[PDB]
Amino acid sequence: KVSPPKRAEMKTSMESLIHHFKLYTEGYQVPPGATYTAIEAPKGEFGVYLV
Amino acid sequence: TTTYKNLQHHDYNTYTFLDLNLDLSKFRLPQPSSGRESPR
Amino acid sequence: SGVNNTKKWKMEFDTRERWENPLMGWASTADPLSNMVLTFSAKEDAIAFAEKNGWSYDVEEKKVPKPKSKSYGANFSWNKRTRVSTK
Amino acid sequence: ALFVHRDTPENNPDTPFDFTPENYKRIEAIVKNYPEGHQAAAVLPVLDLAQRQNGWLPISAMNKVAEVLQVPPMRVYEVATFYTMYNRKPVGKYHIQVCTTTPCMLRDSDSILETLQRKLGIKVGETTPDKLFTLIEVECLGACVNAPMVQINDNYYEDLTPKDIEEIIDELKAGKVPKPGPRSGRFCCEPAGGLTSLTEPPKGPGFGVQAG
Amino acid sequence: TSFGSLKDEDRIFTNLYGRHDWRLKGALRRGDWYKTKEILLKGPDWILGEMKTSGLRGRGGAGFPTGLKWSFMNKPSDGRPKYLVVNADEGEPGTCKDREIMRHDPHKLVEGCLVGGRAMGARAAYIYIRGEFYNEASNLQVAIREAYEAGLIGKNACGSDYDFDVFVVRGAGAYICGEETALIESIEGKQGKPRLKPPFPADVGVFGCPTTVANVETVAVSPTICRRGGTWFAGFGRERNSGTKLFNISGHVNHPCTVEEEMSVPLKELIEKHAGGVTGGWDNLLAVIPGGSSTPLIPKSVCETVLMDFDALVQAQTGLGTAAVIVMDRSTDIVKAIARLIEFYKHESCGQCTPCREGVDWMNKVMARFVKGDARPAEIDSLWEISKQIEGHTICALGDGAAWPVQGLIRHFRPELEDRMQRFAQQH
Amino acid sequence: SNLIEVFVDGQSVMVEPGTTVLQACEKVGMQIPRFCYHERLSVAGNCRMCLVEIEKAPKVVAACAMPVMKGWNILTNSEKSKKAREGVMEFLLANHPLDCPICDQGGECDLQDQSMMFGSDRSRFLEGKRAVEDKNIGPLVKTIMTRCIQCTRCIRFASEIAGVDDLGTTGRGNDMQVGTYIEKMFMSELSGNVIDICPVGALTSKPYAFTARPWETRKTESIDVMDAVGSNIVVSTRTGEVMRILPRMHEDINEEWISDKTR
Ligand SMILES: Cc1cc2nc3c(=O)[nH]c(=O)nc-3n(C[C@H](O)[C@H](O)[C@H](O)COP(=O)(O)O)c2cc1C
Ligand code: SF4
Ligand code: SF4
Ligand code: SF4
Ligand code: FES
Ligand code: FES
Repeated sequence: KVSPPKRAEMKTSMESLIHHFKLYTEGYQVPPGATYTAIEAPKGEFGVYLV
Repeated sequence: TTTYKNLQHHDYNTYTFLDLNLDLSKFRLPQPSSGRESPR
Repeated sequence: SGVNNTKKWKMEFDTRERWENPLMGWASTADPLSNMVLTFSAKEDAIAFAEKNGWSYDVEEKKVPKPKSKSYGANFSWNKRTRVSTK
Repeated sequence: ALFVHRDTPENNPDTPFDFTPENYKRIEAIVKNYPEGHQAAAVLPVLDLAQRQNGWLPISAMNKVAEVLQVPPMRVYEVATFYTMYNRKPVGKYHIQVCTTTPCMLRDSDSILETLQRKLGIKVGETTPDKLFTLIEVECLGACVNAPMVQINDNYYEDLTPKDIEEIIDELKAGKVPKPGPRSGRFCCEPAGGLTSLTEPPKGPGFGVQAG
Repeated sequence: TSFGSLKDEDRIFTNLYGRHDWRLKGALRRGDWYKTKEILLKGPDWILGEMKTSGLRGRGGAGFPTGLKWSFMNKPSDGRPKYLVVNADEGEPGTCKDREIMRHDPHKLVEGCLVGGRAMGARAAYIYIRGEFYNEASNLQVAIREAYEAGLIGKNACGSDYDFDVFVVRGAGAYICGEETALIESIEGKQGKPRLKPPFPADVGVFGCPTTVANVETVAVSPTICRRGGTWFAGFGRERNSGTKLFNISGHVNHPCTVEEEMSVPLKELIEKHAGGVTGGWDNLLAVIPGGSSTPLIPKSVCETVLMDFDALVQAQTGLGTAAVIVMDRSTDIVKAIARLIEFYKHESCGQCTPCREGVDWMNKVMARFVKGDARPAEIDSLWEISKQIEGHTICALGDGAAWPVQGLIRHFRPELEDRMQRFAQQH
Repeated sequence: SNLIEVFVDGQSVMVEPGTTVLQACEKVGMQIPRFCYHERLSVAGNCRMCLVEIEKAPKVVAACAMPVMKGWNILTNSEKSKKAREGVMEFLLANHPLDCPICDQGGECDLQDQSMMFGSDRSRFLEGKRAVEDKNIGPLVKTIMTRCIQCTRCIRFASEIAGVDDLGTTGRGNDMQVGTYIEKMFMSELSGNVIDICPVGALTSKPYAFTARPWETRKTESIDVMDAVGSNIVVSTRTGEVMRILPRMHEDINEEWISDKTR
């Protein structure tokens, strides 16, 4: 429900086909929150303030 | 006595049962009603 | 039967001309202020926001369904008429 | 066969079906068996009575029953489809259905059936070209004790062997219903080595009353 | 106590083995309709007083304390009538006990409709009987006709003011229709689909009226327990489990029988006193099944130490159903057996609940894949795990009864499956 | 005054008698799942998906049917009531045909979501499915019954709102299969509402077969014409064209559902 299944796992099984049909249409409904991932790109503190 | 005494059910037929339900529609008493002729 | 896409107070606007592109078939427009949802949490917060920006509101009130007495046993009544069939 | 209809010329809602006069006089006792309302409770026996008049209930009997009881026709199709004792394809005349749950299989109710397909030449569900027999692999039939079993439309032959059928079906094809009951000696379901439980002249009326 | 003899004086199932004339004039000799006039007039609460004090629990696959069950409708005027229903549907593979009580003593089964009828308070009783049990039912209406013709039923029940009739409804070949409610819905002329349980049948049941669905035994013993006992019946059997029982024996045994020893007897005796030892001795007797089908195995590690109570077999991780003993031996295919028990339920599930349309048929396809051995072993700790997805997630106790046989097969006989996972895996 | 102290994870909801466990948990904002239950159709436990552990009883209970008794505490997000949902959806998604990119109810599936919300991630099903023989109910309703889940939300419609009694259940086990035993045409007013009421996309709309997909749409709330009821509607568009005409719930007008002329 956060990372879609294998492209062959969604042709034997059902659920893998459903989650495939939702991950790549809607998404996966993160909860509400907020972060600051500061990452050292070669320039520096590459930041992302998700909300 | 060492002899089975329920052999009469050998010579029964398809209508044996319901013919007795018919004979037992005379001894019986009238049945209730919901008021409705049926639940429609 | 999902009723969580309710519970907000979106402020959609009127629709306008959507002409089919002569080249291609695409629906094209000139009014950008058409795909314009804005989610709120209360009616008192919405009219205070559209009066502000000069827009003209038109409210339609909430529609909650009734609570309804639902017994599994009324399907199995002697007198009543809810006596179901197909179990 | 398939829980669905395909309106053949012999299975259409214009076939001749109509109860005999005495049967109409017999459906009424079945509806006086159940209260004034809820006369739709008779859909089970009445729909057997159709099957007894003639086996293999056609579509015209699954409707006519509704017409006799004023029930919706669909509530009649839900019944026959749900139950196994009702037939919906044409059958033969004797309907030799065999138990194959464990305590009958466990006592080799496959040999009673493997020595049956050879005496007949009919796989299971299909029939003779003469159309007298329908082998069926049915689940359980109550008298699980009496070890293997068959059922000739109404009767119970039980605790029998492969050699016991060979006088039976030879007496079905050009004879009578050959003495329903358990073979091998036991009368009904006795211990087949002489009695072990009662062996005595059962007590009389009022034995042991607690001062009522 | 090492009970288990039960001198034949105390047999509450005389005529069972066929002789002494099931008809009236032959059931009158054995004692029936004897003092039934004053059994009634002494009170409904008195009868239940001699069902509670007797410890008569259920006799189907449930084993509920009776007296409490019939007291669920001892009510004042509700307005509707009050009915009784009787599960003569035998059903399970092993339960021939009622194929021998309908005939060979029908009048006992007709009593309890009338004795138990006033006990709960009723207008009539419906003896739902199986579709294949035809000759059984003809023996009833021949006995019920004699009952009316003798003045025992109909507007003056044994010469009293209690109006009553006994009706015989006829099934059409199912096992779920013996359940407490599909019974009731099948009588109503519908699909045999059970009900949910805030509308208990004692408040809204057959034809919208309240009911008490009994077992054939549970009523056949009602007349000759209230005139003949109530505390007598308690002394036999243990405290909570007190009575007799139509034990019923079948499969890999020299003389398979129907016998009613005193209840709760050690199971060692029922294949040695009656129904002489299993074919081969005691290296054999692998996989006994105390109940009919809806009860797990007992692998001979326990079978000598068994006590056939309702609540003692709980400690053996089993239960007593209808007391329909099946016995296997060491020379079998135990998976082939239980694979049919699930095939028995795939052909029989009414198709209503979600984890029984396709939980039973889900397991049919797996155990069938264990017979050949064309599974691997890591399903076995799942096939269990699915079996507990069904237990409390179904209307009727079939999903219970369709997982329990399988849990009995893994709890003990795990490596025999593992053996077959390998034999197949030896191929290539 | 005919009220019952009922608890929901410790809340203190007061409800009238004869209420169901759902109705006790809708006053809090807990939408217990459902396939068999429609708020305006009779009750029948056929999905067995609305289960909740009822606080110190051992057995979960079908919340659609149970009247709450007194002082019970429903635990809707317990470790148990999630095993009672991840194990049900295991079954509904076992004999089910992976036709989601065919199923016209792609984003309009109450069985994809509940799987994607409360069900599991993986199939331990590796056996083999079943397929059902499709019907020809008519030019409005397009049966693909390989995917029906036997919730009886279409017979309880054709017997309590339309008064028809045609779409029975024929058989037992998995071999049971909804629909007429015979070839019949369910052509009545209020025959297009079995589409909206079947949560599965087994029977859906034949004209609106494959013209769109629900996230693609834009939904404008307007009114019916052409009958004098003034029934309420959701006209759904796709880039300056019309693709469906759905209903709105409004209590005085129809109740929740529309005729076949105006859709
Ligand atoms: C699927 C299923 C099938 C059943 N079939 C029978 C049956 O065929 N005969 C029977 O006596 N009880 C059957 N039962 C058990 C009944 O509930 C029981 O007989 C009835 O409740 C009598 O209760 P008692 O023990 O108090 O007399 C069945 C239960 C289930 C779940
Ligand atoms: S468990 Fe099976 S047999 Fe029992 S009611 Fe549910 S679907 Fe029917
Ligand atoms: S109902 Fe349709 S969309 Fe939903 S899971 Fe089934 S096939 Fe997919
Ligand atoms: S067709 Fe739809 S509404 Fe009808 S039983 Fe199947 S899933 Fe339920
Ligand atoms: S198992 Fe064969 S008759 Fe019951
Ligand atoms: S949603 Fe409650 S039983 Fe189906």
